[PDB]
Amino acid sequence: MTVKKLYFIPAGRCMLDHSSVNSALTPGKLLNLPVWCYLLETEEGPILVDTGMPESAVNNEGLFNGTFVEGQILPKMTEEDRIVNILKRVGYEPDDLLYIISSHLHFDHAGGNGAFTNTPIIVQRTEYEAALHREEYMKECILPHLNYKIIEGDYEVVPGVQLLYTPGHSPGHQSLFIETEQSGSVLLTIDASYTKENFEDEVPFAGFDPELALSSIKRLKEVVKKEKPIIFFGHDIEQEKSCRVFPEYI
Ligand SMILES: CCCCCCCCCC(=O)NCCCC(=O)O
Ligand SMILES: [Co+2]
Ligand SMILES: [Co+2]
Repeated sequence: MTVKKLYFIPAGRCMLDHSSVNSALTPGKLLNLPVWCYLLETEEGPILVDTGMPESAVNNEGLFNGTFVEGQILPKMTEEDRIVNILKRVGYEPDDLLYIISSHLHFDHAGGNGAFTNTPIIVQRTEYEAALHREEYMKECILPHLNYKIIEGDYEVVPGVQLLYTPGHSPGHQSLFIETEQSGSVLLTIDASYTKENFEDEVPFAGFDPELALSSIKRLKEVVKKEKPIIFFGHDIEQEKSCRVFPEYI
């Protein structure tokens, strides 16, 4: 069984210093990068991958002033980019969703999690546990009483939707391997590679544990050699130019 539709849904944007996409570069040039969520229409119901940025980021580029990352991360988010507004425009309310999948709990992926208080939120145990104490996590991304479905390692969500454990960028980061009716095998790296060159050329990028991130890339390359998927990266300005986005699907 395959997924019926895989939608790429723009969920606002974020400025990052360009040393975050290539650790070699000298800081000083910001890049206006895409923030994504993905909607999977399946036999069993709709599944949302990631939930955009938090409320506090709306009309607030200076959100991280006063923090260790001041000036080097600036969210670009309007009221329209709140995940409940995105969902409503597409045609859903939060309680319609079968599952939320959190690739990881960075603020541009889990900022909207609080809107889903009934839907199971599938997240790696190592990511959940890290978010409870590491300083790069926002309180909006680790709310205590949501319906977490904590998993450990690779996991089949529904037929055609596989989670691949890809730690390194964050301690419990996970990627998606999807089989769609229209396109066959699709690999969503999410932040296991911001860009094509992080993946193909193993250019280092921002992460918790870059050595681990490299071994997760190598693991994904083994999957790619076996399955030959089309591959989409997490924060790639170049690839964004040719991506099919909502209302188009793959
Ligand atoms: C509470 C103050 C710190 C919160 C932000 C720390 C950012 C590092 C981790 C992070 O959120 N990176 C986002 C860039 C794209 C991504 O990697 O998701
Ligand atoms: Co991230
Ligand atoms: Co990200």
